[PDB]
Amino acid sequence: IPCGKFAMYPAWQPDADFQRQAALWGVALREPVTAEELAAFIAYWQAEGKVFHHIQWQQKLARSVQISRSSN
Amino acid sequence: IPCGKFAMYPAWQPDADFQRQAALWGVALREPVTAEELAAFIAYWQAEGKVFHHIQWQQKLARSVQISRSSNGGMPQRD
Repeated sequence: IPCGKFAMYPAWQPDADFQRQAALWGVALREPVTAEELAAFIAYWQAEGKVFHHIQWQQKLARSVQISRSSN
Repeated sequence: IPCGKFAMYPAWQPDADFQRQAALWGVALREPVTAEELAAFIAYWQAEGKVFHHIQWQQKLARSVQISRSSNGGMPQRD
């Protein structure tokens, strides 16, 4: 895991226990995040150019996948 | 905003009167689209690659947000 704040990068990965951490932030991911879902998140946030800590990135991913799965 | 059909891109935004337009497409929205909701939509469709006119992107955003909020009394989840 990287320390400090960083911008999004193509090889970024959430933690191996992301689903457990997602539930901690109130997000129930009954099936794991797919490569397609993670790659979409990464490509978008690379464009945004914002920097966060790894934990804040994982929270945004959780909420993003929660919204995208609850739609359509 | 590009002319014709275009692929979703990170800087895209619906129109300033989106909530009105959405209602006239039959989609009530109790609150404006949030920044989290817009970013999830754009990220998803920027990766899907399909192209639509701006009006169709807006119609898709409207119904996507209505469906997503429907389990929460029609309210967005707070950040």
